[PDB]
Amino acid sequence: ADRWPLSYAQQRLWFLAQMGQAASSAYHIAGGLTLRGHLDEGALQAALDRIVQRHEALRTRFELQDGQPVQRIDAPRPFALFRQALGAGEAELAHWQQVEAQTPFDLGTGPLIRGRLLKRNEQEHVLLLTMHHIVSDGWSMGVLARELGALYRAYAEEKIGPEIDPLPALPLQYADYAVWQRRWLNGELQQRQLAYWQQQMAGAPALVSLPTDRPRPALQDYRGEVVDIELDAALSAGLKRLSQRHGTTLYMTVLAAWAALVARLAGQSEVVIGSPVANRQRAELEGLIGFFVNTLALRIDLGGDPSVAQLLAQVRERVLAAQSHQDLPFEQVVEALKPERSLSHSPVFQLMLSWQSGPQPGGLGLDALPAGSRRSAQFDLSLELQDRGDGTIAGSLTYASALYERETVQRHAGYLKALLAGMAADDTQPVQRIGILGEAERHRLLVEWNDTAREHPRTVCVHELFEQQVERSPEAVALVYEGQQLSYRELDRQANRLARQLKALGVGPDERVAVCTERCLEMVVALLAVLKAGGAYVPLDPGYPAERLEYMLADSAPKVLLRQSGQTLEPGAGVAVLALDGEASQPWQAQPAQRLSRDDSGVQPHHLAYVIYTSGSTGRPKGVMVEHAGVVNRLLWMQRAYGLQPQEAVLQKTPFGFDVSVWEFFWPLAVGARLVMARPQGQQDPAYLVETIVGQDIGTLHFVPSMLQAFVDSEGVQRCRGVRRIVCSGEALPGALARRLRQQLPQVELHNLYGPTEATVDVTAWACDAAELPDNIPIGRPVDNTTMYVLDAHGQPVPTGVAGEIHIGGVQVARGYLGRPELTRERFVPDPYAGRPGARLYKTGDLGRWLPDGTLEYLGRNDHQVKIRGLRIELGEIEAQLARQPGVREAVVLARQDRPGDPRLVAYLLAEPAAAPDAQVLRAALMQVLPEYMVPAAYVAMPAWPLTPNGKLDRKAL
Ligand SMILES: [Cl-]
Ligand SMILES: [Cl-]
Ligand SMILES: [Cl-]
Ligand SMILES: [Cl-]
Ligand SMILES: [Cl-]
Ligand SMILES: [Cl-]
Repeated sequence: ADRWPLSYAQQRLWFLAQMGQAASSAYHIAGGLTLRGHLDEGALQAALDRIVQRHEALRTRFELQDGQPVQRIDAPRPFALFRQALGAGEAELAHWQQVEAQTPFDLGTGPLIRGRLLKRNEQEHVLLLTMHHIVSDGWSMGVLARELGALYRAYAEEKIGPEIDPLPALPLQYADYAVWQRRWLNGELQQRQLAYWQQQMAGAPALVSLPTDRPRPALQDYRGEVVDIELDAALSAGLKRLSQRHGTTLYMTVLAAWAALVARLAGQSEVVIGSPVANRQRAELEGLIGFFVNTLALRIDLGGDPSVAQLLAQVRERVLAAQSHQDLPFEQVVEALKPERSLSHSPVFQLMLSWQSGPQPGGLGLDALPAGSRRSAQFDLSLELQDRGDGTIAGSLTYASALYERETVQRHAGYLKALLAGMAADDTQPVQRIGILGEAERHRLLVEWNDTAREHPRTVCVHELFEQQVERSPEAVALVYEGQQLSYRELDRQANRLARQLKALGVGPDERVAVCTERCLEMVVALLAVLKAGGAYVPLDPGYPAERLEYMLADSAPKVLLRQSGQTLEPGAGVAVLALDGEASQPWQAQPAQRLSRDDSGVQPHHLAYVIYTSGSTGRPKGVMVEHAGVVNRLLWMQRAYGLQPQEAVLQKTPFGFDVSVWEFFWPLAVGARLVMARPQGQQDPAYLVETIVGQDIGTLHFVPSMLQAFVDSEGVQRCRGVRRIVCSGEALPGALARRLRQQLPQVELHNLYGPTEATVDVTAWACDAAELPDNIPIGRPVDNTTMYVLDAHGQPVPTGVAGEIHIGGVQVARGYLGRPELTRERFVPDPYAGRPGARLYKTGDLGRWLPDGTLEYLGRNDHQVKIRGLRIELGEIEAQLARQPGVREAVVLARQDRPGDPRLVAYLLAEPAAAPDAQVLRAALMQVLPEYMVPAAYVAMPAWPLTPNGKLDRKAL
């Protein structure tokens, strides 16, 4: 009664079996062989009987002893080979090998190895062989088939007596290996390898952030499908030559390839790829049939932007260092590491790469049988390659169906094949500069989704768009400011009168003119007069402190300051002050109202139209110099896409220091509509906006998302039934706010626009016309004559769904920053995708990605990125889940970076009038919908949001 102990891997399967969790097909080692030719059924029986005679693991039962399990061994016995028939057909054979992989074993009585001899013809059989994983592994099937083929060829063809064993005796058995392991796990060598893996995996990314077609569920879906993958002869020989030159194996070279590709796609510097390893280092163990295989986590780093040779050198050492510590079980590694085991994904790694040797290179043709169609997706992606004897490298890429689509995985293999080709071609280049996109996807990202060319007039300025409209519609109303009105002709006369006094002074092409005034009729007269005079207008909002105005006034270095009456702003010497209204304005109001000749101004579309300064969030304000031709294209597109009618009205409600006011001014003036100048900000009642919309019948309106929220919640918002369009710019628009505007005002058409001040005004637009609106409202498709690109660190287009830096190109890119050329050269780079002489490209610093439908998605700034566990976090997904909770009206989540290198998530709430929210109610209910690392630590309530001068949400005031 000899009772031997279990190995660590066997005790885990026994513990899982007692709980009823070792019932999967992954715990059965199934194989098959097709036997073409006449079959000596007596010799095949003698071969199977000798295998169980040799390997006492195939005679092993499992039972209890003093509470703990033991490894009982029986005496040799004949093999349980079941004979049956088999009809020809791919489906009939796939059924019986599915039964072999599905049917459970009896660990108490056995046997733990079985087979089926499926007879097809009198000279063709299919031998299926299946054994439990507590007794075998993948290497064991190779030993079983190799040992079976030699025993049959000796008993059948050589006529060796079944009495004797024609193969060499085993030096030891699996029970000997278990006794050695139990003594090893209690010694210092186990402490060394556990100490190595903690240090090696310290700070590694817990979860990969590969872009998936669907979000990953709370409970992992183990269902999976497969995508074939094959490398042709030229690539395989090039990879074998590359591996020989750098001292790596084909496994190491593919590992460096996949880890480099996943780094680009997931937006992470480090990638952790799992891999099985045959724990058969002792040469005596290579011929045994036992549970030996172990898992190794390989941590690859690409933060240094390495070359091909430097990445291969890294993977070489990290694999050899991992293989020199493979004795430690992987379950003790995941237990010794910090990250918590989640039900949504696998621990430590979510991607696995595996390699295996080729087929075995007679009378009976023992050809191998391929695996079944079904594959259990134990991880997100599983790459399993082999070196075939014909000179190619082929395998299968198994993907979890709940995460990816079949089309997405086919592109993933295409990236890897193209990446491997670049590594074999040139080993000196940086591995992340290698091209991976196919010709179809590259042409779709660069050309098809940038097909925005339009033949607009390019020899016209913004003031000429107005001069062409006053001749078509002179007697129609153009400006409305508190009862007073001005026709298109009277406005053109007032602008021409002021333009002559500016032209009498030193105003000309590219000269600046500062305009300091609150909203009135003279504000639009000043702007048109500056453009007519040939210069560019610099808006100076008097609501800002005098310190800011005196800086923008000195930095712009204008020729004239157009100042309102009650304004104490004073400029420096050299520049002339000129009154805009009041008694001090009669010098220019007495000018002839005749229009200035085009050759007198000398203005051109390539000259400056305005210089609007930035808010100064990351330094002092910068003057963005925008030319005439860019504003014309921006205005002509807005009319082409929305079609403003001459009878409609537009409300000038955005501060004219905000470049959104540009189209609020000149779009209705270039088409024929009337512009209602709203009352100045400091003189407005909370109910002023609602009564001004219905009082003046405003057609087109603009809001920033945080201001649109106050408009929806204002008193009497449903009275604004005459509104046709609402445009959103500045912030990101939540889907919950868009769906609430859909109910309050069903007739209005909401549009989402994106664009920095350096790209004229806006460059992309998206209509909220879908019946189903997403939580993340896309910024849309580019506008006319402007291209959009999502580039990586090397300025190259990233694949679809991959995050990168948004780059803007076309005619709307600004000339640069006034008086700061070095910053312009850094963020106004040449455009290589245009094919034009000196076309430029603006670096926005905004993170974004292309969606499969050809639209762009805003992902925030690069400096405002939040990461937990080395994984990017979308704070909008947390704010949206808070708003769904009862008792909460609005929510904002921020990342307060304390002393630890792991920021604290603080949530800010606007409560519903019913009651104030409770922290435990929000904590528990949100703990179920979101993971543990996305639940805020503290929740605070506020009466209202603090706002910026432009109406945006002031997150720094929170
Ligand atoms: Cl370290
Ligand atoms: Cl390990
Ligand atoms: Cl494609
Ligand atoms: Cl903006
Ligand atoms: Cl918000
Ligand atoms: Cl804090």
